[PDB]
Amino acid sequence: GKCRGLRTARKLRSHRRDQKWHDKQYKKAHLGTALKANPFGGASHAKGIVLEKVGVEAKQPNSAIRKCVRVQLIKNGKKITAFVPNDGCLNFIEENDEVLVAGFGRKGHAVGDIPGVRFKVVKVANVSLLALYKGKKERPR
Amino acid sequence: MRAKWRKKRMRRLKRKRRKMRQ
Amino acid sequence: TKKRRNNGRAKKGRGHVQPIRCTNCARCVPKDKAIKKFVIRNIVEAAAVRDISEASVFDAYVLPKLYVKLHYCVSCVIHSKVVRNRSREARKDRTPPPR
Amino acid sequence: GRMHAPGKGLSQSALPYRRSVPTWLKLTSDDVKEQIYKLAKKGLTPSQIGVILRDSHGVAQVRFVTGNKILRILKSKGLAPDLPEDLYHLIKKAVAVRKHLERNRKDKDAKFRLILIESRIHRLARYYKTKRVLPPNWKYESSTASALV
Amino acid sequence: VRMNVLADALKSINNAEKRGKRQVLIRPCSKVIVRFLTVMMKHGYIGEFEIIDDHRAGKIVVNLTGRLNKCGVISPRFDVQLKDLEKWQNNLLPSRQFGFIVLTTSAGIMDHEEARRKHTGGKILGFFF
Amino acid sequence: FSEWIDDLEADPKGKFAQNLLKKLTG
RNA sequence: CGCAAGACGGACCAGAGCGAAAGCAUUUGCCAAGAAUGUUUUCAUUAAUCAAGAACGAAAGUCGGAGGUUCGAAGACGAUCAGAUACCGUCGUAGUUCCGACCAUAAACGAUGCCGACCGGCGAUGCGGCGGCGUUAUUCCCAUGACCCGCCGGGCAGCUUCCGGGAAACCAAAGUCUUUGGGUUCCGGGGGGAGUAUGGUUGCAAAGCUGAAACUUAAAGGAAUUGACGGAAGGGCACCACC
RNA sequence: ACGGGGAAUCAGGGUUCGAUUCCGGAGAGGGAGCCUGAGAAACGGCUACCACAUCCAAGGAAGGCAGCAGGCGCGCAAAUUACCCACUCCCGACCCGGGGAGGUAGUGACGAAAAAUAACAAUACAGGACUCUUUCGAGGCCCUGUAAUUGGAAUGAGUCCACUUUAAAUCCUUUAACGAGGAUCCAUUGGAGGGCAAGUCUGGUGCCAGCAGCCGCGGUAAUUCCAGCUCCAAUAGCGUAUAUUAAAGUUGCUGCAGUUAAAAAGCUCGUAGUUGGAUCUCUCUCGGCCGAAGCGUUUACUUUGAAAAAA
Repeated sequence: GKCRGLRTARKLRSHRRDQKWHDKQYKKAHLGTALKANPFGGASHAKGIVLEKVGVEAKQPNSAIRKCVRVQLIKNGKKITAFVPNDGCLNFIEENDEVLVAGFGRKGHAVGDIPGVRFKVVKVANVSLLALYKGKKERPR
Repeated sequence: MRAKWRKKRMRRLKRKRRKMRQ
Repeated sequence: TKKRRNNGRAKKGRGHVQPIRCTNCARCVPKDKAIKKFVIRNIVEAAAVRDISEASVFDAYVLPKLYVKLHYCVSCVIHSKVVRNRSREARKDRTPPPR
Repeated sequence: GRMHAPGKGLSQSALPYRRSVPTWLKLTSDDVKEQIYKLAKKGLTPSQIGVILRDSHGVAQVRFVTGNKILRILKSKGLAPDLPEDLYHLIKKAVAVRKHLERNRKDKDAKFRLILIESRIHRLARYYKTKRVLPPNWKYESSTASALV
Repeated sequence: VRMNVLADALKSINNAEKRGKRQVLIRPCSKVIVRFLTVMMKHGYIGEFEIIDDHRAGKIVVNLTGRLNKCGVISPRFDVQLKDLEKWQNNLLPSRQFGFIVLTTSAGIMDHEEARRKHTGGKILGFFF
Repeated sequence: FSEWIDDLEADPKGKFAQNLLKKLTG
């Protein structure tokens, strides 16, 4: 059992502090390896340059080709795969253009069928993918 | 796989690595 | 999950029980876990008893018996039908079969 | 339970409610003191003295006839041993175990029991040192122990 | 070994009350145990009890009236100020209409209501309801 | 009314299963 | 019919005993321990659990020495098989044995830390103690042995129970837990990566202790239920089964 | 990782944040050394070196925006090279001068507060019911909705005067003029299988395109893609990513677990650590109905009092 003594404050606090390191979220948020291995470097978004268009095959139960792009981040030169969300939206992207990329919503985790893809394209050429999708804006010339 | 044979494979790997790094 | 409260043995109050060799397969089985049979059988069969008693030079010689101790392992004891599987409730029963 | 054994024995003396000298006992307090002095001069420890006072002289409890405990009586008269009886007996047992172990060096059980006995010796010595019965410099050694016995 | 003889006493009372027994034997007794039992009695939770005097430490035969739901000890004896008394009441008592937290204060051993009346904190010994 | 009850009993674990079970009462 | 060697102590042998655990079974002697019981003996809080540290620690394995019966990793053959680098068989090295020095690991298990209190019943059994009809032995008296009937104290367990608990299996503890606090140590935080890499430490080695991260993943898993299946057992039926 | 006051969250306990206007510290590209002075190891002072960099007639000279604006660069990420000493205060020799301190405007969907996008009548229409016979029907006697029906009333968004504001100003407030029937002066952002409120309606596609935080939807009748219609959620706002808090009694002090789900060290001993059985119910002096110097062994605890920056 646990120690219940008026002078056990140090032991209880030390035990709590050591046992917190066995929590995956606490260890992730307090070690620095996750922060240093995060391609965004702790940011919410990052700008990158599209290196090529790729088609990632959905996981085994489903069957589709998710259109993604290989982008190299300007901040650190790291290469990542960013999903191009909507349909026909890969047509809005051209090679070697600047894209603003956010996370996929699961904090470094793959989302849905797309295996190993944790980023999604938010902007291409300083215009949001949603504005191009609905015809609100057109690609800069 | 039987866990003890996985342990045996790991130990043989460690011996091979020890031979690697003398 | 636990099938038996005694773990299929009688090792209560000790740490180690000396092993014995199965009479059938020679497998090493703890002496308290092995299934023990004591067979006291007439040294001549019930068929040969008539000829042997008729040919005896004595009158009422009474043939000697044969006292054999068999220590089956669980696999061999189950295969030889010396013991068999029982229902979860009937497993707890410890009275020997009436025979 | 036991300090160094898994036993949980309950056997012990059960003292009666009354704290008075029994009716059968005609011995006065000074007579009991003189008997205690003679027994101590004979070379008997307070446990032994109480045993033979209870067993042959009808003295159920010396404290209820004299008003003092046997060890205190011996200290007051001045013929009490240098070190206490229980510690002396523990040291004697440890010396005996060590003497056995020198001629029987493969007895791991003897080594385990000697460790237990020496732990008991150290606990008793620490207690007696806090109570100032033993000098603060008193220490138990593996060589001078037989001298104290 | 045995520590907190009050804990053992209250555990014995609780286990006897769960079993429906009319009496419980508490041993060893103590001043704290007797004061706690008296505080229990003035509120009508246990009724009369008797102290058997053996010449080493007392025993107590407590008659049990089946009015007791839970008697418990709070170990360690946390020091409680008047401000924290409401939090302790919320934590330990089933309702604000009944149930008492027993504290040892410099004015003696008493329930939390009497501690508020005397305007004193103390160390929490236990609770009963 | 009983339409949801009846279409549920046709396919208890079909596509229209959570919908109909919720539509019964929620 | 003998002789020699080494190994091992059958049956008795038990849900019996002892030991901290590992473990412990021919006789006799010596040696030092030990629990429990008994105690109107003694001390008088001397205690519980414990970082550090220390003793012991199956088997296998590692160094030297002795021995070397059996069995036997490896190995050599012979079989079986589509193939067998296995299962089976004949040999057979290390080892298995003892001595000294290492190693410190096991499903080292009750998969259940230790100390303390309370909470049902019953019949057994081991040790000690107490009481008592009666039987039997020491030729006859008490004592004492062997039984018989009870009681008490610790112990290995068992059965039973709507104590209570629990996801249940089950557990008189795994109960006295939202009516949550007796004391204390160790230790877990979804599954893998992985007890891995790395550093440190220990070891002659084999390895032991400490011990991640990147990455990956929606489940792994526990108990129980219904089916289906089984080269599992037991029953029953049928000339599309047999006699 | 500047610290604190403090902030977010929070049943109780807690968890996280605090560069950031107030207090304290530190620094002025990095180091170091000084002058002056009451006060500086000052940098909108000097002296060097190190890095970077400006002008040069090549001999030399001159640097320090982590002040206010404004550039570059970096990035997901942050505004004007504006006006004024009128306020608040500060400095000076000074009622008078000066202050990018500070104030005022500009940009501003960081956030927070209030708050429009219609209201009311008649007309019939889908209309109900304590209106009534007898359920059948009359339905201006008690209220919604078809509205490309009708009708006048109201008003501010806007434009524009005059004040007022203020150091000129702007804004708000006030006054007048014009200003509303698709009142086209036209509300959006996400969704409609479950979680989770709202369609197994229609067309298209056909494991494709895609959707989908999760479970899953899609392979010719898709309640889930792409659309149209309709519907609901919040609303001048709403979605997304990341971080964080509650949810998490999934860090458990309150308050978790450890037979089999993850887990008690193989086993004892043992120091520190933690924990530890009963017991014990106010006196010498001074100015005659007072006043006290105290050592009663202290500590924890509890209660009171003092002191404790505002925000």
